[PDB]
Amino acid sequence: SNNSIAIPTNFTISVTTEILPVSMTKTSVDCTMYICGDSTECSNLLLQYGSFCTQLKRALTGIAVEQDKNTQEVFAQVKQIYKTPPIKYFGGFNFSQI
Amino acid sequence: QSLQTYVTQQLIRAAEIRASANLAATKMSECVLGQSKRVDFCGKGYHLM
Amino acid sequence: FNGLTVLPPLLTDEMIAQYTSALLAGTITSGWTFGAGPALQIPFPMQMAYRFNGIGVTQNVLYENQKLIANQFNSAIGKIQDSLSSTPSALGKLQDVV
Amino acid sequence: SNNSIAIPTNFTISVTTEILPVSMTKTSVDCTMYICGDSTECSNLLLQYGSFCTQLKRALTGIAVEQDKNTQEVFAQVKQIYKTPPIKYFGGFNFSQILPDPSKPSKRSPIEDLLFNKVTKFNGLTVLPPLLTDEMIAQYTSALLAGTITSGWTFGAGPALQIPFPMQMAYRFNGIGVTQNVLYENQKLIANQFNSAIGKIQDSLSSTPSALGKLQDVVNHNAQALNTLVKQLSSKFGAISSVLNDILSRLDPPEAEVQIDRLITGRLQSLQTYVTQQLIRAAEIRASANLAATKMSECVLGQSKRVDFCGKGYHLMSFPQSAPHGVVFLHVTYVPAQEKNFTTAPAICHDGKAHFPREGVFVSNGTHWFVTQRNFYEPQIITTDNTFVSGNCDVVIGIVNNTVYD
Amino acid sequence: LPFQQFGRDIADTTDAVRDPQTLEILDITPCSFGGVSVITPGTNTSNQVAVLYQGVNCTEVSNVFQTRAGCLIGAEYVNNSYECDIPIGAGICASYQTQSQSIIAYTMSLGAENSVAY
Ligand SMILES: *[C@@H]1O[C@H](CO)[C@@H](O)[C@H](O)[C@H]1NC(C)=O
Ligand SMILES: *[C@@H]1O[C@H](CO)[C@@H](O)[C@H](O)[C@H]1NC(C)=O
Ligand SMILES: *[C@@H]1O[C@H](CO)[C@@H](O)[C@H](O)[C@H]1NC(C)=O
Ligand SMILES: *[C@@H]1O[C@H](CO)[C@@H](O)[C@H](O)[C@H]1NC(C)=O
Ligand SMILES: *[C@@H]1O[C@H](CO)[C@@H](O)[C@H](O)[C@H]1NC(C)=O
Ligand SMILES: *[C@@H]1O[C@H](CO)[C@@H](O)[C@H](O)[C@H]1NC(C)=O
Ligand SMILES: *[C@@H]1O[C@H](CO)[C@@H](O)[C@H](O)[C@H]1NC(C)=O
Ligand SMILES: *[C@@H]1O[C@H](CO)[C@@H](O)[C@H](O)[C@H]1NC(C)=O
Ligand SMILES: *[C@@H]1O[C@H](CO)[C@@H](O)[C@H](O)[C@H]1NC(C)=O
Ligand SMILES: *[C@@H]1O[C@H](CO)[C@@H](O)[C@H](O)[C@H]1NC(C)=O
Ligand SMILES: *[C@@H]1O[C@H](CO)[C@@H](O)[C@H](O)[C@H]1NC(C)=O
Ligand SMILES: *[C@@H]1O[C@H](CO)[C@@H](O)[C@H](O)[C@H]1NC(C)=O
Repeated sequence: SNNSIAIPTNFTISVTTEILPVSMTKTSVDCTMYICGDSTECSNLLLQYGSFCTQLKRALTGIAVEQDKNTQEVFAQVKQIYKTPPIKYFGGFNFSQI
Repeated sequence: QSLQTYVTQQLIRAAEIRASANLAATKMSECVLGQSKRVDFCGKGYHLM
Repeated sequence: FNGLTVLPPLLTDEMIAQYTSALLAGTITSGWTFGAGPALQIPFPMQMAYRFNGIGVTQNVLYENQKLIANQFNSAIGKIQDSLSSTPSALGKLQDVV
Repeated sequence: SNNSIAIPTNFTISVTTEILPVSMTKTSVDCTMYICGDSTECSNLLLQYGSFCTQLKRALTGIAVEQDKNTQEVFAQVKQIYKTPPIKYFGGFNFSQILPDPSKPSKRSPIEDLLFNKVTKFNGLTVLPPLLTDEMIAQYTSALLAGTITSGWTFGAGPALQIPFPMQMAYRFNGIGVTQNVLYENQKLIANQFNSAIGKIQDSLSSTPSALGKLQDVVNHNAQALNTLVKQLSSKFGAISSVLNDILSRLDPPEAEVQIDRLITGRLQSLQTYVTQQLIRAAEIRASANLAATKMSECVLGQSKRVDFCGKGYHLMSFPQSAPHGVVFLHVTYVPAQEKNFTTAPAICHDGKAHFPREGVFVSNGTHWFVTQRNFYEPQIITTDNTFVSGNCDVVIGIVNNTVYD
Repeated sequence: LPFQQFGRDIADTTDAVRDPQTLEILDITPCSFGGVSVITPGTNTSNQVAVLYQGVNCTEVSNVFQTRAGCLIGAEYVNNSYECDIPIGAGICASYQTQSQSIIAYTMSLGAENSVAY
């Protein structure tokens, strides 16, 4: 209505949870080992095939450095390692769970 | 062909993980290191901590 | 084990835990000051008062109701652990990545 | 401790550098020239093969238009070209390092010249020039800088409203929670700090080449992809020879068909891999360019309250600079310094009433209680002008006794 | 060196050849190749088209104009600057302008000049 308002008279302190992925597993593949391993003439003919091994290795290395950079960006915000005081009293707030 | 398909799928998933990690870094900077005025960015309700 | 290897992450779980502890200690003891410069010590009730003032509620509201807000926060934090434990789907994103 | 606070007594104006890629090299390929050269029979066999050429051409053209759109989104925020007044006085603030230099024909700032100096085939591969030249991007940057210097954040939200620079920085201080009297008292010191930081930025960029590593990484990745394609053009893929003229001058048609099929399959696979990698890199470049556009809107065209989004510390200003295939942001922030210990109380008990500060904190030097603003130590006598009662004395925890002057 | 006959570049392509009968070195350069872009308005508006030969010196291929993108034929360069209609190349855009209804090429205008009284 054009004359009425609703005003809160109390409050609730609500804690919610948000889960976010940051990094994934860093994997490396040996193209020669996967395709044929110890088969020498297979390795020779794979060499004749092209230079796909180098590109695959570059892509995986980039992914690995990417994951390390992801973790660093998320968690290395602070430059100093802050330590909580020995007496854990914060005006009745209980942080022992965190 | 199998290994190329694996690497391409890994690249796509790595892009998804970069998106998630950038979001996590922004939320660490804006929800943890300060109080955020953005609605629904730092939880539901008026963000305190 | 036929050419595929997993490279360990650069930061260990202990190091990420130390980063998290540093962030928590900074937030509890300094407010938002440590993210913009030197860590400026401040009592936690005053930090909560200024955070209340940030969302448009005067600090008298916090100071009058310090015990109630502390109890609500402690109850919510305690319930977070049970909510995480009871529902395995809460951590579904990390498990999906794995 | 539950009684002590730390209040800054000084500050530093800091300028930090953020380098963001915006666009990458626009490349076009001709499927027929790459796969078959001028061999007509190879062209006919490729026509019989399928319709991948049009799809690859569509993907590459999409990437090119994508790059042009990225540059337009980042740098075309303004609709008018703003010129700084001929007399370059802004209350002691020196923007010569940031503003374009008339002497150089390129009309680029010295920092832009440093950036351009630091970060610096015919088998069917072509490189298309960007729609906007380096001079045009420099003119966008100059217009943004002139608008920010002369009008503040007004030109981004409407007509450009002129304002003296000290008043603009005073309102920015008021935005970060510091009263304008601080700037009006310490104008010379703040201008000197800003000038020193701007002067140090150029030396910092010159000393560490890793600062511009992202743009050079983009260039290197594009070059590596093109070189890999050209090298794959010299593979055999099972064929006896890697030259179509050789396979046509040595063999009859029907038996040369199998070798030319092998060459076509290998080269199609190589070119498709190149296109897929280009698409993924283009996605990364879109992400970076959207981030750069958001920073230009929020850091340069206004004051951002988001923490760590525009530099480290309380954000005051941001200045853009064009770099080859990217942007550089000079974030000017306020870093408190020279902190001091003080004893603080939530409230002051006077006449049986609790008193709270309207803005600021209660600070004791041991003997007397004052009220200060939060981010800077300016003690003032606790009066009813800067306090409100709203309560009773017994309920508040930690209240202290003192007199509130009328 | 007096013993080798072929020369190759980083791309493993034949770049130089020693002539058999007379002993001199000849540099081989692939004769001009490029792409062709057709610049047109809507077919309903008109059927006039301009042709941009990309990366080609305009000798190898109001009539002709030399853009850093390539050689543009069918477009008249005008020293007036307008807002970009359809992109051509490094700062040059084409449009269908009456002013003489034809396709004109021009350096694009970034925006209206404005000098705020500071
Ligand atoms: C609200 O709007 C109605 C419209 O019919 C009007 O009759 C009424 O007077 C308005 N009330 C107030 C308090 O303005
Ligand atoms: C607010 O809710 C709490 C929880 O039940 C209660 O203890 C308190 O009295 C309420 N406050 C008011 C003003 O009703
Ligand atoms: C809460 O605080 C009390 C007193 O310090 C402590 O014993 C307890 O472990 C804390 N946490 C929980 C989960 O109750
Ligand atoms: C402050 O903390 C100390 C911890 O030793 C405690 O003894 C004291 O009662 C506290 N003062 C308060 C809560 O006002
Ligand atoms: C603040 O710092 C500057 C430079 O560090 C110094 O010149 C000035 O005296 C300082 N001001 C105070 C009040 O200490
Ligand atoms: C500061 O400005 C003056 C003129 O306004 C100029 O001569 C000087 O070079 C500037 N400082 C720097 C470091 O360029
Ligand atoms: C405040 O006092 C504590 C305790 O003596 C000390 O550790 C800290 O360095 C002091 N801080 C300042 C800014 O004086
Ligand atoms: C506190 O400030 C008052 C007012 O300036 C002054 O009279 C008093 O001596 C100061 N006390 C100390 C210990 O500095
Ligand atoms: C100061 O205020 C407190 C309230 O917490 C009161 O108990 C004390 O008696 C007061 N001191 C006086 C009136 O001298
Ligand atoms: C025949 O061979 C000799 C080899 O030295 C060469 O000099 C000469 O020019 C050749 N003949 C002609 C007509 O070119
Ligand atoms: C290439 O084009 C330019 C355009 O200015 C011209 O000067 C040059 O002579 C041309 N080169 C040739 C004809 O190969
Ligand atoms: C237009 O610009 C060209 C290139 O600078 C110049 O040659 C020509 O004379 C100009 N036409 C004018 C100024 O009318």
